[PDB]
Amino acid sequence: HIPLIPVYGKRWFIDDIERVEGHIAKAMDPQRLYNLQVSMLADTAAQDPG
Amino acid sequence: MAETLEKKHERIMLRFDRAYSPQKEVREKCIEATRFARVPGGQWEGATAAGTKLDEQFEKYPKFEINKVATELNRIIAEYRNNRITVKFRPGDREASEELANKLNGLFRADYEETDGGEACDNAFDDAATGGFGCFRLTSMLVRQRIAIEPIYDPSRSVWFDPDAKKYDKSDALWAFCMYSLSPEKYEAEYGKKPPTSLDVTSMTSWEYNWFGADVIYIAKYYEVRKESVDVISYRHPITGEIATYDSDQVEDIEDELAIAGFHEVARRSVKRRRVYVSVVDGDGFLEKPRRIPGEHIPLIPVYGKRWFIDDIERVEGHIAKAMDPQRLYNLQVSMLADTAAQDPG
Amino acid sequence: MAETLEKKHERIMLRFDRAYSPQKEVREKCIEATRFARVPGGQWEGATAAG
Amino acid sequence: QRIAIEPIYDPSRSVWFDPDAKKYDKSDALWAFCMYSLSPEKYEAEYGKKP
Amino acid sequence: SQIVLKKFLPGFMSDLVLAKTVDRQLLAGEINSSTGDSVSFKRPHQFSSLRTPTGDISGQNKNNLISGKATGRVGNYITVAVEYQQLEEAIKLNQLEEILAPVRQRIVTDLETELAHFMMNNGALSLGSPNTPITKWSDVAQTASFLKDLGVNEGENYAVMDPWSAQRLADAQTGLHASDQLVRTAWENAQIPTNFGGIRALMSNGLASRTQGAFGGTLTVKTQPTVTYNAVKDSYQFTVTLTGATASVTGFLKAGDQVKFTNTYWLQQQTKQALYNGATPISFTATVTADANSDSGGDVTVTLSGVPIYDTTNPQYNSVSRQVEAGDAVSVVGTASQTMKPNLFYNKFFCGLGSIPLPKLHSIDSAVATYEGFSIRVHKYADGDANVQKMRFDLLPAYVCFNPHMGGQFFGNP
Amino acid sequence: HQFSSLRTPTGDISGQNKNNLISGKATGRVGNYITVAVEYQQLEEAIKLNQLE
Amino acid sequence: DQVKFTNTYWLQQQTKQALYNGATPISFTATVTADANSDSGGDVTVTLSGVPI
Amino acid sequence: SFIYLDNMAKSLKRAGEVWLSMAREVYGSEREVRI
Amino acid sequence: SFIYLDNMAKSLKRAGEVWLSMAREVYGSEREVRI
Repeated sequence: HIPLIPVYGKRWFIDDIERVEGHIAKAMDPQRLYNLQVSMLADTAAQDPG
Repeated sequence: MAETLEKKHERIMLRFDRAYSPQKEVREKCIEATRFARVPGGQWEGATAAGTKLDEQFEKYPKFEINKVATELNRIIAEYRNNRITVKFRPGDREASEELANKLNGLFRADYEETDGGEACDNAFDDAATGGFGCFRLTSMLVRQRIAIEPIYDPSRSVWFDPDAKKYDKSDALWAFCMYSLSPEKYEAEYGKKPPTSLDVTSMTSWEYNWFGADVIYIAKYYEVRKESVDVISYRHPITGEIATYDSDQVEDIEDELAIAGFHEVARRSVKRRRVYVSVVDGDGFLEKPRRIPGEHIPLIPVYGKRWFIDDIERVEGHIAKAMDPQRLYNLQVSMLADTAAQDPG
Repeated sequence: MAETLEKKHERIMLRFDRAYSPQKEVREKCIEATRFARVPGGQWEGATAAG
Repeated sequence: QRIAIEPIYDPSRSVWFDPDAKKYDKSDALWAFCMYSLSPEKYEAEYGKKP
Repeated sequence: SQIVLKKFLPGFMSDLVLAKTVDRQLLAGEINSSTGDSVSFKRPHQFSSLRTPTGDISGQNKNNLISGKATGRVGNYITVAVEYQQLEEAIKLNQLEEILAPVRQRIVTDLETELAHFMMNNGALSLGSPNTPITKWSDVAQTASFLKDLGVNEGENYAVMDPWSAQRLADAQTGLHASDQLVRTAWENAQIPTNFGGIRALMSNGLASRTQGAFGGTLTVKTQPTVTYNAVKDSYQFTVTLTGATASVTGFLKAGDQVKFTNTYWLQQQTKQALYNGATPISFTATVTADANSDSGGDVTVTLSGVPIYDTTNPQYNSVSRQVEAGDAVSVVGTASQTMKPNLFYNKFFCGLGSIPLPKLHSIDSAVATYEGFSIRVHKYADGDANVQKMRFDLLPAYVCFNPHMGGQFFGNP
Repeated sequence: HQFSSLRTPTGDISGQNKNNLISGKATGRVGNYITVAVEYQQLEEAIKLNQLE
Repeated sequence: DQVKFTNTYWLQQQTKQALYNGATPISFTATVTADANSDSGGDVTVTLSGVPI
Repeated sequence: SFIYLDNMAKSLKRAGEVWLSMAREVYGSEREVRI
Repeated sequence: SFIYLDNMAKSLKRAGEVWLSMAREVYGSEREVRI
């Protein structure tokens, strides 16, 4: 046999293409939206102190 | 009689069209549900490129995706994979039925373990739970002969049955198709390089998907069940049991019996038997001529999540279809809140 | 028969291209996810220099 | 002689299989590729410095 | 008036037979970064015999040793470039996949057209009159008979013709007398067999066409050319000047025209004996390479492919019966300025083909597209502040001519 | 779509022109209804119209 | 009805080369769509299907 | 997940029936003879 | 984490099969002979 042993987290075959998924991909958008919200709150707060 | 092979091919093509026509809008929903559940960008398909001029440009709308419909599907899949089930043979009320059952379910276990039975079952259950339709195959391979269990990939666009079958297991079916993709290099490896490749056309996929690989050729396996006349020969040698009826396939010269433990006796009773043939076809002709397989039923085993028969059409459902609208409304709400908030900070 | 070793090399190159073409966008997502999860500055990649 | 088990680093950009294999374990595959990075000094250490 | 389908309508497509038949083995991965911009092959050696009664060769000259060459070079770029307004382009056109489909086939079609032009410009052999088309069985068998007559063995021989010519030959098969398979196949599918007359016959719709070029007057050569082997041991091309032409005509002879020397015949290359075409000897012929004009006084200087070697100090390399000298009579086949689609026939080792891989430009996104074994480099950039994106496709081929005396054009004859 | 190509020894197309995206469409239209209509009295149906199918 | 143009020839669409049926090139042709009438002076105006681009 | 598992079981029943029908031609018929 | 561990187990099964296939050519075939 070919001595390569593949390991998958989650694997499916959808349209003639094998597709995989881990545990980080599904949460990319909320995280990088939370980061933007935090930055845009921080600078706006730092603009007008009193 | 359809003596020529060309006359037998357009009949197969017509049967393929007749089988494809009714079950066309159901498999669309199945594929859409699977894509919506698994493909990372599949929840916004149908409006991927959308925007306005916006002062002589083409800035597009932000389309955020927060997948929340896969948790219960994963829970169901884990529930199945934690407790797998298999085939068991129960004994009867006989003096020797216990040993027969033990031998049968030892042979079945040996076949299942030394082949792709587990992968086939897992794939079939995953497809049935995601889209609503799954399937796997039961073949015979020469290793001197053996029964093998194989998986079928993309059942929603590969398996097509006789439209006259209405039962869950498709027992009352006379023919079926099993499609699979292929590469030009492997197409040339088998068969022959002399004739160009002609592939079956379905116009099924590419529905909201970007396609780049034109190196796929679609080939199908075709199954028939026929009732044919066969002559059974009853070797009635009294030693070690007398009544023994065999079909004409094994002959005293084909099989090295040489009448050592067999008496010719009666060999004239002809009876009709149910036989199954397999063939490989494409859009042009026969890649492999038909040959009979050792069995009585079509070896395709369909798997359904939920199945009903409503109006002359079999309808299936998985676990994603009922929640498509709320999810893709939630995504739009999130995007429309995000951009509006980002518009006016202070 | 591909007697020469040079004839065996471009076949390998063509096979590599054929194997690399289909599985090109999935592995990109895999690498992006790994970088987004582990690299300290990987969560803002794509807009690092913006102002 | 002995059988050894070795790790593969960066599988997403190193391992490429025959596109005709569809099973989980890639049993029905006829060829495969496996990359690894190397330095010019170690490239000269093995093989040859002439090419 | 608004709703549109997302699938395009089908279009028109040519066919590729020239690339799949020519030699793609010898010239492959040879023009690398170290070789340069050209590479050359060797040539076989030939020897002559001295016949003496007692075996004494002291007075005579022993065979000299002269080595030839066959150089292959690279051509121009095959580049197609487009620009668009991305806002209007992305209205409903997803991922710019629709541009990919009709550009690779355009590149391949242009490459094949230029290959056919090169092949008919460098071929030497000619058969039949250009006017007459192919209508009978002998019109194809003549090519195989001629190729066997010259003496080529190592290789495979191929002949290419347009769609209509195949139909006329297919109708002849329908009228056969005893072959059931042949007549049934011709009646149903209108397909001729693979081997037609001993030569692998093929059908192609996309075949380059040419014009004759206006000429007039009894042409003849004024000056004896140099056809010694040492002069032409590298290219098999020679230059010759003609007289008796028209006063002053521009474009007197186009590229691809066949000039035939009446009194100089071909030779069986091994036995060095004349060629006899059943009832008449076969005359020598050559092909124009570059366009030639005619000046006042009716003098035309033209460069021809294919040389009538009659070196007197190296007799072993002769290929024609007699040496071409001044006052010889020549003629050009065909009419004044008619345009026709030539039919090609050639051996396997006549023209080569190869491709040079192209690296990716720095800091520019790119990809590789494959189509019948051709790799196309696609580049995208965003030059300009007017939202004008640009995409370009590239391909770099290379050709080589091994032996001009192993191919050419052919037509039918009455 | 259809395009045109260029030939250059080195690939310099800095000063040349490029293909544009000229788009055309084919329009299909509806026709006219095909109607067949019959009528009969109730008395005729009661006493005379049999084998109506 | 069909109108044949004598001195313009069809083209192999992809390769842009002329068509020849042996020794006689193929001629462009069109089809009349709507009825046309001729008035005094022998001038008739008609709309044809298929265009010689 | 109960309905999915029930459907899987009833599909496995058909698979077992097909295997039992198919195995007689490959492994031969079984006879109870030891005495 | 159940699915990841299950996939790891089914990968280890293939690894063990490959090791079993390789071991016969390196350590030799095993025969049961002591009597």
